[PDB]
Amino acid sequence: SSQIRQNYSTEVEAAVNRLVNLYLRASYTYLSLGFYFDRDDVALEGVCHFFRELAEEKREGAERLLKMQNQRGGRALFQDLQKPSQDEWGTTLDAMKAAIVLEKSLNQALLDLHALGSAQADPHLCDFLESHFLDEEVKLIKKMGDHLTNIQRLVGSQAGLGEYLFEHCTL
Amino acid sequence: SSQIRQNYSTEVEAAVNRLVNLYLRASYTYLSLGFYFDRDDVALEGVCHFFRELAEEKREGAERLLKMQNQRGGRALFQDLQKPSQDEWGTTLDAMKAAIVLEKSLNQALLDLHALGSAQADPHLCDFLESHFLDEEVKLIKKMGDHLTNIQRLVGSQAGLGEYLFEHCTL
Amino acid sequence: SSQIRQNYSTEVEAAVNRLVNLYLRASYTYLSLGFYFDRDDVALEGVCHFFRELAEEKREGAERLLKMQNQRGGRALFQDLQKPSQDEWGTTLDAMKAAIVLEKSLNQALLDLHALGSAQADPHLCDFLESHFLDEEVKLIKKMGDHLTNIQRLVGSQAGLGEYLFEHCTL
Amino acid sequence: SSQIRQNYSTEVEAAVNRLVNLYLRASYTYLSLGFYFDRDDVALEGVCHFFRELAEEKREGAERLLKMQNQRGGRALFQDLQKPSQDEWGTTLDAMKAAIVLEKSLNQALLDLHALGSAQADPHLCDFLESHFLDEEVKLIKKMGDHLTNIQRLVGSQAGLGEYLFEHCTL
Amino acid sequence: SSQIRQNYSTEVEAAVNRLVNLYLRASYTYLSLGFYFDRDDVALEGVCHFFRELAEEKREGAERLLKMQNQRGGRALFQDLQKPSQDEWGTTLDAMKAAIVLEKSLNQALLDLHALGSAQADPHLCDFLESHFLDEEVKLIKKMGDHLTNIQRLVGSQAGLGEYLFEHCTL
Ligand SMILES: [Au+]
Ligand SMILES: [Au+]
Ligand SMILES: [Au+]
Ligand SMILES: [Au+]
Ligand SMILES: [Au+]
Ligand SMILES: [Au+]
Ligand SMILES: [Au+]
Ligand SMILES: [Au+]
Ligand SMILES: [Au+]
Ligand SMILES: [Au+]
Ligand SMILES: [Au+]
Ligand SMILES: [Au+]
Ligand SMILES: [Au+]
Ligand SMILES: [Au+]
Ligand SMILES: [Au+]
Ligand SMILES: [Au+]
Ligand SMILES: [Au+]
Ligand SMILES: [Au+]
Ligand SMILES: [Au+]
Ligand SMILES: [Au+]
Ligand SMILES: [Au+]
Ligand SMILES: [Au+]
Ligand SMILES: [Au+]
Ligand SMILES: [Au+]
Ligand SMILES: [Au+]
Ligand SMILES: [Au+]
Ligand SMILES: [Au+]
Ligand SMILES: [Au+]
Ligand SMILES: [Au+]
Ligand SMILES: [Au+]
Ligand SMILES: [Au+]
Ligand SMILES: [Au+]
Ligand SMILES: [Au+]
Ligand SMILES: [Au+]
Ligand SMILES: [Au+]
Ligand SMILES: [Au+]
Ligand SMILES: [Au+]
Ligand SMILES: [Au+]
Ligand SMILES: [Au+]
Ligand SMILES: [Au+]
Repeated sequence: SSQIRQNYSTEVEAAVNRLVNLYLRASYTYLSLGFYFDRDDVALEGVCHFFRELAEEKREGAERLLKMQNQRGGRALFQDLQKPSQDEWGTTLDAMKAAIVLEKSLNQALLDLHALGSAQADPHLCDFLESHFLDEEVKLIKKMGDHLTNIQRLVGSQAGLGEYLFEHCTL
Repeated sequence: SSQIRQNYSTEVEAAVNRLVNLYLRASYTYLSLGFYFDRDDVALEGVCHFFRELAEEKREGAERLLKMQNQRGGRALFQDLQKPSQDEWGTTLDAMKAAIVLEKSLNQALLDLHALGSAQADPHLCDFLESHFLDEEVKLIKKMGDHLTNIQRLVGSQAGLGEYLFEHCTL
Repeated sequence: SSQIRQNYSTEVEAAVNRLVNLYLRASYTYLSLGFYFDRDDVALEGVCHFFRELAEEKREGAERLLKMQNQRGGRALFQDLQKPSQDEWGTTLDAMKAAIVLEKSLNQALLDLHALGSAQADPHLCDFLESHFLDEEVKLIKKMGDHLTNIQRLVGSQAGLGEYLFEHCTL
Repeated sequence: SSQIRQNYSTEVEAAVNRLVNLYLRASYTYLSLGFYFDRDDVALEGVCHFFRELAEEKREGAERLLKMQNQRGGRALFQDLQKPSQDEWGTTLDAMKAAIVLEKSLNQALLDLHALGSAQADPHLCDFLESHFLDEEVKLIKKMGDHLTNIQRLVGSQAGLGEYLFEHCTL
Repeated sequence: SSQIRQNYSTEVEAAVNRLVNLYLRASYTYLSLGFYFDRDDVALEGVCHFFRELAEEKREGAERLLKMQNQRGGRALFQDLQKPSQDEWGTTLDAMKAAIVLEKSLNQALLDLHALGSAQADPHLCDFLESHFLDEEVKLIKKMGDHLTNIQRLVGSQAGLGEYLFEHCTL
């Protein structure tokens, strides 16, 4: 509230609420991804667990943003959460590509908020994004790109399968 | 006997004896499955161990039913145990499909006994089935459906093999 | 009270209070049983302890019912507790037979409450009885029937005494 | 299969399958014995436990034979398992006599298989029976004969009961 | 020597020396197998280790026979050790087939010595072979037959590879 609020624009407050919505939508997407891979007719438990852990990470991201909104004296406002873009997610390849697209969209929202913070001369906001969000997204996206390459290699060819097994079983 | 027996119909007592027979038949089927996969010309030790553990689970199920029959004051009666439906069990795929068919048949007998208990207004019976049988069967059948999917994926294609290896070796 | 009460009929509330009365009456009966076997002219300390432990079990049963009555928003009402049916309890055989009759009467009250719960479509009540009462009564009644048989065998004959000693001292 | 099988006659393979059937039948007999002594109107828990442990021993015997059949390259074949000879087992005396008769029948089958092994010049078979079966049966039969004597002594007379108590309580 | 020697025929003494030669030849064969799989252009270290452990087992077998020859008062005589049948061993499949052929030849020599012992009425010899050789050979041959099946399955087809991976990676 107005008792503590200092150098915290209405533009940033609003964008923070919208980012919270995006992270919770992402978390819901990952919940859907996770339970799809849990289906008896899909049955890739490691993929289910990968996506379910991401759902938790995304929710934790929204919660840190909400805590920050209150620390700055803004008002947390919650919007409807849109259901995920698909009801069935295809193969592991299709799923990881959708995951990367999703993370890139969050990453772009983080950068757009960083840009707003910079235009509003709000260094606390930039510091907050730097310390808790930007590097984490870069690391996750790298890990997903890695996974995508390995899925493609494995599902593509027996040269691919061969190189994977040597790396994973011998090295 | 008649000293303790209360609210325990002759219909339920009989059906309990028949269920015991079905669980021991299932256990014998799994013993046969297990030793088939132990053959030098089949030699899938993990499959042998999976089926042998199920044989133990099924016997434990029959033993809990027998203990319950005595706790309610009914008379345990034993019938001939029919030998398993096959002498050789084919591939891992063929075996897991036969296992699922078998479990579904036990599950249906459990539900038919639950229905009888309900028509006989025997809440202790329902509670007993709920606490020790229905959820266990659902979980086992899910695990078998999972296994079936993974066997099908692995024996089907190099996309399938690829996705399996990524899940199992990378995630 | 009316702040929490949901799907909890007046019929069930009343029957719960009456069941509480029956369990406390049973507990009082067992207290009397216990101290009878403590008399210097009876002096069967193990029987005294068996009955005194049952008095505690029955009181604990009434207390769980009272806690449940409050959790559902009903009003615990207490009635006079009738004294036990006898002032002296005869032999161990006479006492264990009276105990079994007593437990069967509680068991029947539990089943009658289960029936009412079912007619009132109160699944929480059924679950509560299933999880804390029905199986416990069945197990206790079985144990009492066992004890009755062994008392009868021991007080009956030297074949009986003989078989008991072999079971208890050799096996 | 034929890849490993060496010096293992079809006569021995068949007799091994039949012995497996006999040990599983014995195990089923002991399961029936055990639950009979568990009845509320019989209620000799130590006898129930004695017979139930024997059911496990007999099943373990059949399992070792099945493992050996596969180690030698023979084919495990399973037959119907006949239900036990009685539905009710009488007294402890009647039960232990039936147990001894049963063990003697297994012992004779072991000796008949040893004889066949010897006529087929199969030293591995003889060694297997020597190391896992013959001595175990002799020890069990001795223990049962001991038990029979003590049951007879106890159920017979007060000289008998007296000598038992001195042995068991003083020595 | 003649100071201790009792019931130990010259026929058995000679055959024991010849069996020692066969076990040392087998050990030398396995040494060759092991170092072949160690070649940089073969490079299957687990196979190298399997065969090298068998070379040690075979040498230990010859050493137990030599110790027994002295315990019975016979004279250990050593003969030239023929080099292995091949200088290069082909694939893992070719190698395991040659290993099984080799073990079957030792097994047959053990049985032929057992037969001689029996014709010479030498029960100590039979006991020695029973306790240290016959069962060990049966177990090893079974394990090799198992390995052969799995190699064949793996090198044969992607159904085969698939079933192997499910067994080994999921179960
Ligand atoms: Au899952
Ligand atoms: Au998961
Ligand atoms: Au800034
Ligand atoms: Au920034
Ligand atoms: Au900055
Ligand atoms: Au590996
Ligand atoms: Au790997
Ligand atoms: Au691997
Ligand atoms: Au096995
Ligand atoms: Au196994
Ligand atoms: Au019911
Ligand atoms: Au039910
Ligand atoms: Au129910
Ligand atoms: Au792996
Ligand atoms: Au794996
Ligand atoms: Au792996
Ligand atoms: Au007392
Ligand atoms: Au007491
Ligand atoms: Au209900
Ligand atoms: Au109920
Ligand atoms: Au219910
Ligand atoms: Au004793
Ligand atoms: Au005793
Ligand atoms: Au005693
Ligand atoms: Au029992
Ligand atoms: Au028992
Ligand atoms: Au023999
Ligand atoms: Au023999
Ligand atoms: Au022998
Ligand atoms: Au004693
Ligand atoms: Au005693
Ligand atoms: Au005693
Ligand atoms: Au090496
Ligand atoms: Au090596
Ligand atoms: Au001999
Ligand atoms: Au021999
Ligand atoms: Au022998
Ligand atoms: Au694996
Ligand atoms: Au594996
Ligand atoms: Au693996």
